[PDB]
Amino acid sequence: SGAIYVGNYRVVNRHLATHNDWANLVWEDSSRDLLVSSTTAQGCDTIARCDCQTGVYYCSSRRKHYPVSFSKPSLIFVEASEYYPARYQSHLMLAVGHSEPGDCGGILRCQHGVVGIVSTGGNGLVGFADVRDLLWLDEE
Ligand SMILES: CCc1ccsc1CN1C[C@@H](C(N)=O)CCC1=O
Ligand SMILES: [Zn+2]
Repeated sequence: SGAIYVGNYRVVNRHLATHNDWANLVWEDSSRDLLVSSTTAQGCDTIARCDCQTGVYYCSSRRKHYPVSFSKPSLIFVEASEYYPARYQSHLMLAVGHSEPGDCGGILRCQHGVVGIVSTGGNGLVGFADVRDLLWLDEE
């Protein structure tokens, strides 16, 4: 589990969104595994606006923050899981690292701020849903 809190927005994995998130929906995309809902209180996170390919992510199944190199956001085939059939997921970045289903929501950060959240895993890889292209998260 995990979320990003920026301005009056909450960014979560679409597959982990709550009934309150869907009732207060701002934007969602199944192909990215992302959902953004509105909040009453202001958040403190800053979204990175950069093309960094190194950073640190939190892995809850190891209680550890790992430094990683990761690929640029791409369209990647993701095998079937409990939440989606086999499909291509867009805006996904991979790194060599550990990721189990309950690790989704763990933040990936660089020197500029939040880059994305854990979304995929298995086979010694970890996949992150990018949020750096969602510029509207910084305004109104
Ligand atoms: C062992 C596979 C694994 C490891 C970490 S997430 C995962 C499989 N997964 C894929 C997610 C997606 N974005 O399609 C949806 C939720 C989920 O359980
Ligand atoms: Zn950066």
